[PDB]
Amino acid sequence: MRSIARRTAVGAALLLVMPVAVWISGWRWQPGEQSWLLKAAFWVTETVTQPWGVITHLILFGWFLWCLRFRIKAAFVLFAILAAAILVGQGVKSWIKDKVQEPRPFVIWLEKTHHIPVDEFYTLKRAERGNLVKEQLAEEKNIPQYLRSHWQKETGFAFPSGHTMFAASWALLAVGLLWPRRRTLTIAILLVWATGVMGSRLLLGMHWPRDLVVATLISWALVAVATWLAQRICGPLTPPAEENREIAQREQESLEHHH
Ligand SMILES: CCCCCCCCCCCCCC(=O)OC[C@H](COP(=O)(O)OCCN)OC(=O)CCCCCCCCCCCCC
Repeated sequence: MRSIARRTAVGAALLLVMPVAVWISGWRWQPGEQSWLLKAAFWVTETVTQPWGVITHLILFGWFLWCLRFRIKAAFVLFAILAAAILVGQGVKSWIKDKVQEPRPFVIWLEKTHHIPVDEFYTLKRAERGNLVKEQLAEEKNIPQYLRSHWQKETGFAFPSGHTMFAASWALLAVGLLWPRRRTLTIAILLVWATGVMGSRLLLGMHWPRDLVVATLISWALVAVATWLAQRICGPLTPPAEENREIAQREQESLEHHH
């Protein structure tokens, strides 16, 4: 298959490692973590959560346009196609709001502590059920207000990781499009970041590693499709000859600099 999508596949693999591992190790979320880690995880999570998350995406978008400038037309198309998918994804989202029942990790601990049997809990109206989680939270004094709210906002229904799809996609677009452009500092950061985000989902008890693997995989799918359209529509995203001699120039300019 194509060279651009070989690299996205390697990314998809790399991002699968952490969550597949943790899945295999059979680790489950318990409460009472060191609260610096909860907060640091919260911020990492927050770098994608919609209040502050718009900054990240704009800066990346911008930066990506900057890096992809020799194919700037191709890039705008590509980002349009993803802006579309986001809005499709928001159409898709609304349909799921009543379908999901699988609980988030923190819900399990929460029903243990309130001595509600697994049996009764799931023999409830989906709505009455998810409300009782919402009401049970605001009576718990155990957890700090910033997490309680997030748990309330998230609702302890294991909706697919929006946080991971976004973060992972960015990092897949990096290895995908920028690897030949020597954007080694970029790529690296986004991989670390994406995984930090995945890991932060686990630390808050928002998701199970299956979810992150699905989320990662959706991204691999989506990115590979979006890039293909942009390729078929607007021609290659791979650097042209003008781009290479500029790159190959900067290599030899750095070695010859010492002289
Ligand atoms: C030609 C059209 C192709 C058709 C493809 C249709 C795409 C459908 C794939 C999504 C289906 C997954 C189900 C789902 O629940 O998605 C909704 C997801 C949830 O978002 P939450 O509000 O829960 O999360 C808040 C924190 N972001 O919110 C989402 O964001 C889902 C979409 C994720 C895509 C983003 C990846 C690209 C990001 C790169 C930056 C964008 C730059 C503008």
